[PDB]
Parts: sequence; structure tokens; C-alpha cells
Amino acid sequence: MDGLSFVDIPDGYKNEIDQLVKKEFANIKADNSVSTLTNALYTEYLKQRNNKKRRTPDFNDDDDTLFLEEYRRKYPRIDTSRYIPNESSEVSLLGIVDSYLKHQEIVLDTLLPQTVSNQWRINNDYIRQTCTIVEEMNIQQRKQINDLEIYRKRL
Amino acid sequence: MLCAISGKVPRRPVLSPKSRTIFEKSLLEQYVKDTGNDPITNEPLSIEEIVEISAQQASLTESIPNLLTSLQNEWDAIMLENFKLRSTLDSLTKKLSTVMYERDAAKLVAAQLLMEKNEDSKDLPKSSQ
Amino acid sequence: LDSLTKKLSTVMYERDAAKLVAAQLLMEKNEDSKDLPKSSQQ
Amino acid sequence: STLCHHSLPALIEGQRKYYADYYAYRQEIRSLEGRRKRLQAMLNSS
Repeated sequence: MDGLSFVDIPDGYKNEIDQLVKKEFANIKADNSVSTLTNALYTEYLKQRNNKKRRTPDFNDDDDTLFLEEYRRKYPRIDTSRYIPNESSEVSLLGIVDSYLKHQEIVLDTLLPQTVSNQWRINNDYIRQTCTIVEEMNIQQRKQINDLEIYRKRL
Repeated sequence: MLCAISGKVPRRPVLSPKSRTIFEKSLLEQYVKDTGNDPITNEPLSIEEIVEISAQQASLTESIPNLLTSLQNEWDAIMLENFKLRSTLDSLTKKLSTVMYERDAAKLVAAQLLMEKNEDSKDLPKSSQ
Repeated sequence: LDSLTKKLSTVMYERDAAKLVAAQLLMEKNEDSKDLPKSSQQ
Repeated sequence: STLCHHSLPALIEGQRKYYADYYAYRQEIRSLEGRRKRLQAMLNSS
């Protein structure tokens, strides 16, 4: 488990260790009908065609275009009424929503900092641990080398 | 400011008293009827336990399109996202299996090397004699 | 999706962390060989 | 959540790292502790 990150390591060692890990891997080796049509639409990459009729039409048609004509009138009156209540308020309704979006944005970046601080704070605690033990390992190795030659010089 | 189920910006937000989390009324009311518990914390929660707590969208200048173009895009965007999200979930489970296998492969290396190193060190201690 | 990503992230980090154990271990094992070999020779 | 996890698994591995080397050191001290005595007994024969 133990491998000191702050205290310790070349790219060659990653490439080396990867090969040894690789060799040990060589050894081991809820919705209704809605979901059916939605998954089929996405898989096939084709959206279902809508009513491309109101836009084109034609004068001196028949009973069919008499309907299609009368459709264009009522929707154009609804359109012209739908543009009236927008222009009445105008830009006030738009800029009121623009302000809401600024309150929504700043909240996210506050959380970006809160995460930033606690993430650096955890790493900060690790750092001290790494330096604590790395010294202790240094102490151990020095003592190790002392015996190694001490035992020889006795013999 | 958002709902904690769909990822909406709620029109009638309601907060649960067991876990302080704001949901849109329709979506929290649906969960309680499906299974009577809080979705996040899995704690007992009912419809009466909820506590109810304005948003402006400027309808575009070119607002026919609402029936044809806008509605079409909404069910395209719902369709191709969840399909792509199902694709993302499938790969995470596959990449999970490659992670755990490579992990266990490393465990065996360490275990194999733990026997190797200390016995090599032991042999140096014995050599002196 | 995200709950599996936590497992993915914790693994990949811990994998390459555990990978560095080997790099260290291998070089020490290697050091033990030449040391003993050059000593046992003489 | 990574650095959170990395903290918890690392903090336990260190004691095990040290304790191994600690016991590794104890054995090394014994060889040191005896090798002297044989040298010390060279003066007894003299």
C-alpha cells in the first residue's frame, strides 16, 4: 500500500512497473412505451417529422386549403397578440431574468472555492505525514548501512 | 435554486424536513407515492411532511415554432442525451473491471516482492556469519 | 454514473499509488543481489 | 473524494511500513551486539 508521493520517481519506472503489472494481468486475464421509441429514435439517429404544412400552403386550392388558409389567420392573430404582450414589458422582463442568472452563477463558483480549500487542506495534511516518515526511513537506512559494514569489520 | 431530482429550476419548490433539500413539488410528490421515503437520504418521508417554499423566462421574439421547432428539439435533446448517458454508464462498468483486475494484479506483485525483498535482506544478515 | 466514477477514481489513483510500491521494491531487491553477489564472491 | 480516500489508506500503510523496518532494525542490532563479544574475547586469550 505505502508509496510516498511528496517525498519520492521517473517515467521509466512507471513504464517498468506497468510491464510487471501487465504480466500479472496476462496471467489472470423502468418506463412504459416511451422508452422504446426514445431509444429507437436515438439509436437510428432520426427525429420524427412534424407538421410542415402551415408554412407553405397555396391560394386557389380546394376545401383542404380553405382549412389551411383559415389556420394561418387565427395563428397570425394569436402571433400578433403574442408579440404585443412581449413588447409592452419589452426589455424589463428580459433584464429581470438576466439578474437571476447572475445570482445562479456566483453560487457555483463559491462551491468551487469550498472544494478547492478542502482539497488543498487534505493534501496539506498528507504532506507532513510524508515528511515525517521519510525521515524515519532515512534514519533506518543509515542504521542499516552501519550494521552492514560493522558486522564485516568485526569478522 | 435547482431541484434535486430532475436538474430543474423549480416553479413551486418544496423542502423536506428530514433532509434539507429543495425539490420541485411534482417530482417529490411522485417519489413519495412510488416508495414513501426521501430520495437522497432514504429516510421515512410523506406528502404531509413536505414544506412548500418567482422565476422569469423571456419567451423569444420569434415565439408554429412552439409546436414544430421548439418541441421537436426538446424530444431530440432528451432522446440523444439519455442514449449517450446509457453509453457512458456502460463504459464506466467496463473500465471498473479493468481497474479492479489491474489492482489485484498489483497486489500479487507486492505480495510476491514482499517475500523476495526481506529474504534478500535476511541473506545479507546471514552472510556476515 | 457518478457513484461508479468514485470507484473508478479511487481505484486509478490507488492503482498508480500501489504501482509506485513496486518501483521502489524492485530497486531495493536489485540492490540486495549485487551486494550479496559481490560479497559472496570475495 | 480522491485525496480524502488517499489520506485514509496511506495513513494506515505508514505504521506497517515503519513497524516492518523497526523489526528489521532490531534484528540488525543483534548481529552488531554479538559480533563485538567475539572481539572482546580476543583480549581474554591474551
